[PDB]
Amino acid sequence: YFLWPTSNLQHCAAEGRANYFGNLQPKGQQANSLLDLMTIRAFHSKILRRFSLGTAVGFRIRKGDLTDIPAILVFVARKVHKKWLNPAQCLPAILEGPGGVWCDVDVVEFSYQMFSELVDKLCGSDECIGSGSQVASHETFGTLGAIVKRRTGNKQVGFLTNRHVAVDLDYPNQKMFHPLPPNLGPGVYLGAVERATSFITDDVWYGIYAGTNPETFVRADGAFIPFADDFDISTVTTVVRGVGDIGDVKVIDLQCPLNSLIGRQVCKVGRSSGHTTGTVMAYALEYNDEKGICFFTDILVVGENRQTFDLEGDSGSLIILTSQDGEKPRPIGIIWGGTANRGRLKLTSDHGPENWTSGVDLGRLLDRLELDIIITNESLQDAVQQQ
Amino acid sequence: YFLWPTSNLQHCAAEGRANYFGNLQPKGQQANSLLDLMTIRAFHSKILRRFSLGTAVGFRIRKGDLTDIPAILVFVARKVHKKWLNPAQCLPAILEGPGGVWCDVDVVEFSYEQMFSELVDKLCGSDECIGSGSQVASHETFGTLGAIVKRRTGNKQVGFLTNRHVAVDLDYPNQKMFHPLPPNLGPGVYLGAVERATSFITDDVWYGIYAGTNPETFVRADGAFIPFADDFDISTVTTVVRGVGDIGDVKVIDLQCPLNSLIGRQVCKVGRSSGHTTGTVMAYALEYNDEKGICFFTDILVVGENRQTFDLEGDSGSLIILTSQDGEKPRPIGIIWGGTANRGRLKLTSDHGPENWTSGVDLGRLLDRLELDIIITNESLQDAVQQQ
Amino acid sequence: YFLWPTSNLQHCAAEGRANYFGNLQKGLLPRHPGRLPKGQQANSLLDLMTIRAFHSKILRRFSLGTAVGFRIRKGDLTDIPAILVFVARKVHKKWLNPAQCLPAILEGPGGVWCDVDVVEFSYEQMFSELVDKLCGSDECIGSGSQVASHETFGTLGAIVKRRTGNKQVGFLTNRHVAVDLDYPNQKMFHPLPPNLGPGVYLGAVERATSFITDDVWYGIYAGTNPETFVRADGAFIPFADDFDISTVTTVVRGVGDIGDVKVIDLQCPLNSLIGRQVCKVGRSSGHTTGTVMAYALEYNDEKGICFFTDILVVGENRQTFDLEGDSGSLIILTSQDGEKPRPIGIIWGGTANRGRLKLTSDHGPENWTSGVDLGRLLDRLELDIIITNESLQDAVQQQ
Amino acid sequence: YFLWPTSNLQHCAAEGRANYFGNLQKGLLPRHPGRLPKGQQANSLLDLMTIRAFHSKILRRFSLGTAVGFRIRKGDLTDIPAILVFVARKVHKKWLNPAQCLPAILEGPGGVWCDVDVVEFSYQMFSELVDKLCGSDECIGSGSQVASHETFGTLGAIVKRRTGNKQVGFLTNRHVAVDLDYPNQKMFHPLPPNLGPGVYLGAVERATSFITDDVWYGIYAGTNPETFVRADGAFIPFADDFDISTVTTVVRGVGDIGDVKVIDLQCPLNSLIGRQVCKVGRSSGHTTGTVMAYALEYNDEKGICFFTDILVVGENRQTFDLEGDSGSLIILTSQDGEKPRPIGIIWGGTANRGRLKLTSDHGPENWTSGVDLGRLLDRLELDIIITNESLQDAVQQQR
Ligand SMILES: Nc1ncnc2c1ncn2[C@@H]1O[C@H](COP(=O)(O)OP(=O)(O)OP(=O)(O)O)[C@@H](O)[C@H]1O
Ligand SMILES: Nc1ncnc2c1ncn2[C@@H]1O[C@H](COP(=O)(O)OP(=O)(O)OP(=O)(O)O)[C@@H](O)[C@H]1O
Ligand SMILES: Nc1ncnc2c1ncn2[C@@H]1O[C@H](COP(=O)(O)OP(=O)(O)OP(=O)(O)O)[C@@H](O)[C@H]1O
Ligand SMILES: Nc1ncnc2c1ncn2[C@@H]1O[C@H](COP(=O)(O)OP(=O)(O)OP(=O)(O)O)[C@@H](O)[C@H]1O
Ligand SMILES: [Mg+2]
Ligand SMILES: [Mg+2]
Ligand SMILES: [Mg+2]
Ligand SMILES: [Mg+2]
Repeated sequence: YFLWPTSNLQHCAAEGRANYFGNLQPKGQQANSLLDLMTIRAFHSKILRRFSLGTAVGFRIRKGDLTDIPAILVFVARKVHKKWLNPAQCLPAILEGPGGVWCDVDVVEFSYQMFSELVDKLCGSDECIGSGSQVASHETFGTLGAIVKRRTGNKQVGFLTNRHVAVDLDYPNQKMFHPLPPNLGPGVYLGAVERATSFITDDVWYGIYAGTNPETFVRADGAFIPFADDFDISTVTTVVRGVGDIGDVKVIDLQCPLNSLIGRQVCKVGRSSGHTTGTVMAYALEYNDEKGICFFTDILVVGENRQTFDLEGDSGSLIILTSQDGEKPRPIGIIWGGTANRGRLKLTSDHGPENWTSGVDLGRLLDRLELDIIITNESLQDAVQQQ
Repeated sequence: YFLWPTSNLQHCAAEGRANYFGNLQPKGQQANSLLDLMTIRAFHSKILRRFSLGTAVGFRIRKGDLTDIPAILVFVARKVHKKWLNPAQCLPAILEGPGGVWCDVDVVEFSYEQMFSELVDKLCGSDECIGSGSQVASHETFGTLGAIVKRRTGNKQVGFLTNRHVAVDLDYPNQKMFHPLPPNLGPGVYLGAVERATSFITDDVWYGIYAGTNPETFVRADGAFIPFADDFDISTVTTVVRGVGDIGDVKVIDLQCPLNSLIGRQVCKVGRSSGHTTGTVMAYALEYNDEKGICFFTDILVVGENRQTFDLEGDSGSLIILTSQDGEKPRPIGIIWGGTANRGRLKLTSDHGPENWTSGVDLGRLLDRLELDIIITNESLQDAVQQQ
Repeated sequence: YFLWPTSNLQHCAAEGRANYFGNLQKGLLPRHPGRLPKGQQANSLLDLMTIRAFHSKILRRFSLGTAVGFRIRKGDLTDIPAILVFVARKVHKKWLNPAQCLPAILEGPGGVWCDVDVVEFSYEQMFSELVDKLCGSDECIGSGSQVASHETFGTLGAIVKRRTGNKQVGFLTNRHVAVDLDYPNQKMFHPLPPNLGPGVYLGAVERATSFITDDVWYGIYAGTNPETFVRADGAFIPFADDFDISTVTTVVRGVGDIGDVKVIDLQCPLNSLIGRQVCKVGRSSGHTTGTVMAYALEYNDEKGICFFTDILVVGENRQTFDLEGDSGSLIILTSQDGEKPRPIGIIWGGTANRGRLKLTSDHGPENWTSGVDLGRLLDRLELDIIITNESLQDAVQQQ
Repeated sequence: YFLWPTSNLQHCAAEGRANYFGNLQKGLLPRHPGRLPKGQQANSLLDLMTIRAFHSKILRRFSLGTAVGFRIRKGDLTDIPAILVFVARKVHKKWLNPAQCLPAILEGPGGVWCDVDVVEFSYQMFSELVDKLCGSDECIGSGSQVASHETFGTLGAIVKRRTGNKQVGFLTNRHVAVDLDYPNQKMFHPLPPNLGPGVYLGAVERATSFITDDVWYGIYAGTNPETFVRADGAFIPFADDFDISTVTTVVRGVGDIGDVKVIDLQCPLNSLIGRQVCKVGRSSGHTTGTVMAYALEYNDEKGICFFTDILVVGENRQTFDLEGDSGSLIILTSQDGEKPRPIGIIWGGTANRGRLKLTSDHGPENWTSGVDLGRLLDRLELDIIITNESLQDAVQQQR
């Protein structure tokens, strides 16, 4: 018994969005934050969607390296010289949005098992369940992202993993086991999915009109599972194995400087690939997936030293910023997985394309789900008694 | 976001079910209604699912014909003579449930592309009006418009009712419906989007009783409601079920009313794929034998008459209608359930082969969990058109 | 622990065959004339085999196989002794180079002759009261009842009894129903094995035969190839010690009480087997009727081995005679003069089992069915067929 | 004519097997739950098998099979007698309900006890030697490729028959030298005539598929009344016209080998378990490995229980065999100063080649199954020939 919106997604906010764009229509103070870059792309969403496989915001990638030039990333199937494009297809080097603020436009060529002691510990060989532990429904396997606790209601303690790992269609309930479901091997029952989110409109997720398409949604796939009534929550640790103690979530501020997210180093620990490291390359990837529907996904990561950042089954690991000042590493997202048709991007000519990985903004996901992540075992036992 | 139960399905309502069976634990007062048959089957559900392909309630089937004997139907893969069964596998002819009430138990052999007529063409866009039986398509699947309904609570907008997995996908953030074809495949008018749908409902809120001892028991209630779009001409919507005529209001399936008013009755439906077909109710409350650790129920079981299959793929959403036996308006009692994959039959006589049976959803109960009231006349339609 | 022959299938007895044919055509010559007199005509199956065997090199030269019987002309079986030669696609004489066309007459050893005609040749369920009764809905087991191993379904041929040893009573079905290779035991159930449904345990396969050389089966050298075998697949299962034999009947439902086996004599006149009407009752297609069309069907494969099959049946009134799963049914001669119907074979099941052949041009291709000589199989397995319920209890006791 | 038992594998020896378990009541009064005398620790494979057999009821409880040998701890073989229990995925004790956790010690009848270990379990090469083994060499020996008209394999050893004519031949496992469509099984090196050049080696005179546990080991190795040993092996005598002078007994890449080392169930454990073995095969050349277990148990899909004798894993992370090595002679490395002796032949194939997890720093590793040569040579009545001179003696002693 679900409910979509009744008539408020057609000609009350469909022309209300066209009003924000219907109204507002050279050395000038170039864009400083993601908030500026997103608006520039949104205004030009017609000529940018005209020939592209998708767009994103970040820094311009020049001769294989990330620059310090704020730019809108435009993805194409095959990058060719300017000599093989009819004039309708070539893109300008610079765009101007509302209010004179500007940015660059560069082209990026784009397309849509490990064995270690740590991988075994995450797959049931350890004596504790935490971030990185394998979590499985009756069909698919995944990764437990983070220990969270509910804000309203019972204030029940549970964990957070992304959608399509913990939810299937034919089954009427979604039970989760570690490390295997009973129909496949041994495992302990963790609980069931109480509430999860699939799609959120851009204005409620980002706060702005990230596009002119009246049907624009955000791939915010994330699920919350409260620990079962008869489950021993004392076997849960908050130590991110292989990383250590982590801090609280740093929200992705659209107004802070660009290079505080773009280019920063991130790492994760996953069920399938252990501890891998990567670099954030873009933000707010736009659909260019023709159905008339516009989809967004927040984080885009690429692995370091040409090694892939994730594998199939890592869906649900915690995307964690590596410590730059000896502080506690703080998470900003959780790795999203799907659909498994995997996709590459081309950086250099002496090497082939490299696998990129998408993620969901943790700061925004924890808010629309009303959850607070637990960072130490002492603060955990507090929420255990609040139940 | 969604909202599933927090701790209310494990050892709060699991002991309320375990109590109903913990507490309870011939010669005249035989079962009279579906409620009696369901309780007897539920109490003996442990020793019944032990060797069976499924169970259902209804009348005993002897030599291919429905008798007047209330009985619990037990489905097997292949029926053999009593001489080849060890006594642990043979089933008793009579069961006695709680309170001395009893009933019979008989065995039924059981197992789990388009017609061409002027009526089928009218349903696929050749007519000048959209109604029950008209083809409704998303960008992926085809279906059948079941009935014109209107929402009771909230606003009062008029729309139509079709079953789920025609109107719902997982990837889309909205599900648009078109007649007779989606824009990406041919011509068509926009009908609207799916406002709400239900997939599974627990037995205790659906029937009102504990139909089984399995703590995880659900009802395959796949059905969706679509409000007509702002730019759609609601004047092209008719309430006449083509091939049947003007229909009455929903006949609710009362578990307490006498058996022979539903079991055995003659039924018909009009669908996108097979037009106007006739059939017979054979059982009720068919349970799962589907090995997911889950116990699934389906309310109506229909078999086509004169050896011809009752439905085909694409009929999903058709209105199951009781034929008029006294002269009143024919009344709907169910809507055809989807799936139609895995193609499963039942064997009635030995001189003829198996026949295809069709699943349905109880219309009277589904219209309440979706908060809808069916409209049967054009004047009653124009009322809801202005009541918006 | 299986056992093949010792060295006796290479040289010695192998050349023993070569000699029997090396004797002839060192010592056998027609005179001049090719207007051969009609007293030397082939009269029996044995005569036709000797002509075919001697001429096997030119017969398997361009052919899909050969067989002996009556000439088939314009869709009707005649009473003319002939060697049937099978081809892939039959064409007019004008499109054949002289090396491929076949002579109308062959002259075998001793002047004996016969005709040669050409036939173009190639290699889902019923619903009736009888088929259900045969598949476990009846209260008695007999001929035609469904018998199943853990993989495949079949048909019980006949109630038989062993000659030597304990003399235990059992039933007869063909090998490809009752034998698989992964399993170390062969359990048989009616109508279904426990891993598929309900059923009663009938017993296990005690003893079966797969291939027999032509000289041990027929008694003659039916071909010049030293590696020549007969597809004699048949298996014997004794009823279990704890089985209730009181539910076993010998009445072939739809046929009645049958007589004793009529052995196929290679020397008797042709028309006592060729052309005779036969019928069977099977698990998969019930009671169908057909007609014997040939005998000793020969087929050489791309490995150098020569295979034989005894009976060739085609269904009557263009209805197919059998379906897949009918493997093991009893081929019974219909009673012509009020006498007891007698069985002559059992339906064989395999890869070269259900091919098609074209008889008339106004009708499509028709399915032929293979069989094994019942009289000869009962000797290789040392079994005697039981025909009445009283004759059963007599044999039930002597274990 | 095929044969199987009549009433002796059904309640003759099924109560005889149930008897063994029932002169084993053990008192209905238990041991003391503290210490145990170390004179009762398992010393031989025979002791380990009986302990495993008695507890077979609780061992099938959430496990896919068992075997006997030494405990494998943190990736290394110890010398501690233990019963290996195979699981689908090994997990911590914290995720097991008490019905699934396994005891560290088991005590059998008569006080004998042992450890219980857990193992995670699941069910070509180009070199100068491999070319010589595949027809580029001028001599036939152990390791040379042997092929039927369908499949390729590896010649195990030059053997001679014990009874009868006493004919010289070679030994390979059954699924390499035996097919079921063919009525004969011809062997060629290196290719059959339908695929390439090759010389005719001979035909299969005898083969074995399954042997009951009581006749194979000498004891009742399990509680299941239907228990068999996968003893697939076939014997081919050299053809009548074949040149046996090109046959050598020198195992190329190993050297001259000694006589067969019989697997004594009563001798000390560590003389088989843990010993180093090597083989030369058609598909993977000369590889070396380590014996890891014995008497591998498996129940599938009916009441029927299958056993396999030898379990080997390759050394230094290299796989021990590949497909096509089926039939190679597995030889333990040199008896300390003497000549290496063979103990088995690689079975190879359908389900008998799976993986097992040893360390977390490495992925899974391929294990290879084998059958006891000492026991296989007895059911087939064959004697292994070890030198070229001893071969020429029996060649003319043939009858
Ligand atoms: N629609 C298009 N489809 C394909 N290729 C295009 C399209 N528009 C532009 N290009 C190509 O992309 C080039 C622009 O590359 P870009 O802006 O990324 O350069 P850069 O960042 O300075 O350096 P580099 O490409 O070495 O990283 C154009 O010169 C042209 O060849
Ligand atoms: N578990 C079972 N599996 C298969 N067949 C069974 C099983 N239990 C009983 N039977 C068969 O079902 C028969 C009884 O069938 P049933 O109860 O349907 O009889 P009925 O309704 O009086 O008549 P009819 O056969 O016409 O339906 C038994 O005689 C037995 O042969
Ligand atoms: N090698 C061959 N391949 C194909 N067709 C052949 C071959 N040899 C002969 N034929 C054809 O077969 C014909 C002989 O047919 P056959 O002996 O069956 O005649 P029939 O019995 O008198 O009549 P009918 O053709 O009506 O049965 C030849 O006329 C020729 O067309
Ligand atoms: N049924 C079972 N399925 C899966 N795992 C099991 C089962 N029973 C026990 N285990 C696991 O197997 C472990 C025993 O491991 P094992 O006997 O191999 O120990 P070890 O040899 O001392 O050390 P190591 O595990 O490093 O080889 C138990 O601690 C438990 O985690
Ligand atoms: Mg660039
Ligand atoms: Mg009945
Ligand atoms: Mg002819
Ligand atoms: Mg260990």
